[PDB]
Amino acid sequence: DSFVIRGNEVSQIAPGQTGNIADYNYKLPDDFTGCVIAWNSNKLDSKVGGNYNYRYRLFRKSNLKPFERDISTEIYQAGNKPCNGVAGVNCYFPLQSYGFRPTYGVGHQPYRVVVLSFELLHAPATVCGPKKSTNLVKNKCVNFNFNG
Amino acid sequence: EIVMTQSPATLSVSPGERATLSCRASQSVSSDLAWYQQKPGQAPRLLIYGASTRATGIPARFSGSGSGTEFTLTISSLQSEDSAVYYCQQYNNWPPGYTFGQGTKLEIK
Amino acid sequence: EVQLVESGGGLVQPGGSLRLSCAASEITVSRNYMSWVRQAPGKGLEWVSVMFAGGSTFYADSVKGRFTISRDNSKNTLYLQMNSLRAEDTAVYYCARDLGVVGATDYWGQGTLVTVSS
Repeated sequence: DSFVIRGNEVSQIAPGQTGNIADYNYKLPDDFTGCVIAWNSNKLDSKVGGNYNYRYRLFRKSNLKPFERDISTEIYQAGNKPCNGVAGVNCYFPLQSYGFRPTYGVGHQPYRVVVLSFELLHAPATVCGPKKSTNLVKNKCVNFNFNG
Repeated sequence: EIVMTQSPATLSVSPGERATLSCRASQSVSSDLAWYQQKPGQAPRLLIYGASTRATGIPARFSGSGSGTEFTLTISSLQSEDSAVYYCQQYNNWPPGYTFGQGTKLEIK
Repeated sequence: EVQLVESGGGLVQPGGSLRLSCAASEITVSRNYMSWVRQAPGKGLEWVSVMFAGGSTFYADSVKGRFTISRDNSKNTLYLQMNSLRAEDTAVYYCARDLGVVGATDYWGQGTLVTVSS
């Protein structure tokens, strides 16, 4: 699960950690086994014009369930109508830009993050990696292990 | 009746740099203040009140400062949408009461 | 953006008074459950007070009878009047908009210290 977040919010990706990005945007379970990795992409995703193509989530109706994709285009509001018929009050929009540009300090440099989640229920496991190809000794009494 | 005077009236600074805006009072306003940014088209928006506390969520790029009779708001790195008008509202006598400024127009290029 | 920002922090001699105020933006307060929490430096947190959307407020026991919450709904802001700050009340106070079962407390403030001379 790859994504882009603001540098100062990487500390919120943790088991049961509480905040904004981990409560309304993307929430990992409390007993989540697997690992996350994060790179300071202070070059990969930035433009002097503002690499804010991405809009993180700043308005949510209810806390997140673990791994709950919540892509939405709505208007968070307070009273009856949204801003289509109202103005000023109750015209809020959850998609806020990032504004990634190079002048930003480290704490605000777009970190690219990648999280691996290994599921182990009913596992006819098809992905390992122990192929040890040792150099076959010859002409000596040797213990061998040929395909088992 | 404390009269506040903002400065400058207008300001045009190249993109990517810092911006410093001063609003000047005539008596002791200690650390009782606020700053509103009324982007053209909707209600104003408060950025930083009192002496220097950075509003929640609000990117650290903004900075408020000053105390006594003189205060200043400062922005680290202006983005394209930061162009708006700003007003400093003081309330050292709150029980309904507030007093606004003449406003300042901040732009880009 | 939706936020809770605080003011009033400073220094006052014991037994003196102070008033903390909380202003909001992009979110309403009049129709929102408001709740003031505090933290002593280095210690945990404790629910201090709450004001509803109809006005019926509540306060923690340590500060019951001494603090009074109010809010200028007309301009979307919160207030908390305090008096008789004693040796306990030295803490950092946070403003929060709590929903409860439908989304727990989320937007918090950087905080503001309120200590006494000694």
